[PDB]
Order: sequence, then C-alpha cells, then structure tokens
Amino acid sequence: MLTFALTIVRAGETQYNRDKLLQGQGIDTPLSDTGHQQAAAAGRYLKDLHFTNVFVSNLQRAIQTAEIILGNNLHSSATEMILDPLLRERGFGVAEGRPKEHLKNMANAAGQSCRDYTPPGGETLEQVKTRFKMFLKSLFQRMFEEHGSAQPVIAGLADDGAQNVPVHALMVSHGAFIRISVRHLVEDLQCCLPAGLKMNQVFSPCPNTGISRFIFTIHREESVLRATRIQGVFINRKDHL
Repeated sequence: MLTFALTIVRAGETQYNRDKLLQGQGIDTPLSDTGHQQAAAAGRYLKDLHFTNVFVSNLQRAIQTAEIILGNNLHSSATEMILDPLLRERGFGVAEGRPKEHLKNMANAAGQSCRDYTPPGGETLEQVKTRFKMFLKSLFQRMFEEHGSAQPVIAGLADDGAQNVPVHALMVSHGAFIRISVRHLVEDLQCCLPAGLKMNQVFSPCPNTGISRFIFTIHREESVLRATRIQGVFINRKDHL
C-alpha cells in the first residue's frame, strides 16, 4: 500500500559526551574525532543500503553524522538530506551544559522524580512526544507522496528486516528524542516486536551512532494516512562500534 523501512541513528559523540554534560538543543557543537569515527563506522555499516529519503536534526552533530553516513554510502548520493527541527534533541533549558547528574539534583530539589521534572526553559516529555508525532505525520505524508499509490528476517546484518524493501528512510537524531520516539512506537502505537525483544530490552539507551529499525505499512483511511502495521526489527545496534 506503502511499506517502508525507517533506519534511526543517534548522532556521534561531541567533545561534551566524554564529560557527561547535558547537551540538549542549547549546546550545538561539532563532532569530536571519536564522533567522526563513530559516524564513519556507521556509514561503512550502512553503505550497501539505498536511502530514498533522509531526515536529520538541524543540530550540527546530527548534520555531520548524516553527512558522513551518506558520504560513505554506495547508493544514496542523489538523496537530499532534509533538515527537520522536529528531530532536535529534547531541550533541557537551564540544565543544559551541566553534568547529567545535576538534572537529578534539580528534580530532587523540586520534590519531583526525573520523569516528572522539567527544568526552567526545557521541554516536557509530552512536548517532545508531540514533536515525534508531528514528525511521524509529516513522514507518512512525504513517504506516501513519493512512494505510495492507490515477517522480518534478522540475520545480524545491516539490512535486517529490509533485504527486499526498496523504500527506505534514514532518520538521524539524538538520544533522548530517540528514546521517547521508540517508546511512542512501542507503547502508544503498540508496534510488533521480533526475536526475543520485549518491553525490558526495547527501552535501553541508544549509544552514539546506535542504529534502530522499524518497518511501516501505511495507507489512506479515506484521506487520512495511518499505519496499518509498525514492525520493530532491531534497536540500539552498535556492532559497527
């Protein structure tokens, strides 16, 4: 109707990951050398895939990660890299630039758990979730426009779940945004899970340039595009590291 693969990759490391500082949207700096190497390893890993569509956070570390992946790709040089602010990392407001532990301290000082707490000038979970839902609606519209009309095999390889799926989007984003996105796919939209992936495993944090994959089936429910099936394939893969 339209079936398409979505590969999701977290940005590479900046200078600030090493120090375990909260980056969010307000720390917008380039990849470290490690970051470059992570992105290059991810690019070699995915080099045999044709990405028909590429969507990227407009934060620099995400842009560069995507550039390096595409620069390593054997098939996707004609693909325009779409910059989408909807893919930006969760904003952590005044907490940005502080070590990650400080966020815990602020939460505790406000009598709230970390899941409940939003620092001044940051986004709530609901706000980020809203950005992913908007991205998704926009994703479905763009994918059906270019590609639409009226069980995954998991071998431990770069093309798992997508060996014979020609329509393939790449999404390059950030750790907290990706975590929230996966949660929406898994919890809200109740996507199928493969091979021993369950609730417990699916919610682990994605490492820098960690790679996840879902297969979407979509159609027109009389003028409204909806997913008739979302199939998880793999989450947070880092073999290339």
